[PDB]
Amino acid sequence: SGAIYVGNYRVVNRHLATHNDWANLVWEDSSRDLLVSSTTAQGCDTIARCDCQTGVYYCSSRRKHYPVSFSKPSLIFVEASEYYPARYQSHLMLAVGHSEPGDCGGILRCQHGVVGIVSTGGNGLVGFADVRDLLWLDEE
Ligand SMILES: Cc1ccc2c(cnn2C)c1Nc1ccn([C@H]2CCNC2=O)n1
Ligand SMILES: [Zn+2]
Repeated sequence: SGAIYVGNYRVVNRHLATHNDWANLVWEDSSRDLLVSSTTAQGCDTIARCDCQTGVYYCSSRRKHYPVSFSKPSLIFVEASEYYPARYQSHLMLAVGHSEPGDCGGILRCQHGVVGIVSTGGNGLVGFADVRDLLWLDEE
């Protein structure tokens, strides 16, 4: 679990969005595993606006943050697992690292701010849904 709180927006994995998120929806995209809902209180997170490929992510299944190198956002075939079927996911970045389903929502950050959230994994990889291209998160 986990979310990004930027301005009056809450960014979560689409497959973990609550009824309140869907009832206060701003934007959603099934191909990216992302959903953004509106919030009453303003949040403190800053979104990175950059092309970094190194950063740090939070892994809840280890209670640890790890430094990683990650690929630029791409359309990737995500393999099937014990818990979720195979599917194509766009705007996804991959790194070598540990992740389990409950790690979804952990933040990946670079020197410029939040880059994305954990969205895929297994087989020794962790995948993050990018948010750096959603420039509208910074306005209104
Ligand atoms: C982050 C990560 C890591 C390992 C992962 C997955 C999925 N199967 N494995 C081995 C994963 N992502 C997803 C995407 C959809 N989910 C469902 C599955 C049960 N709870 C969820 O949130 N998990
Ligand atoms: Zn950066």
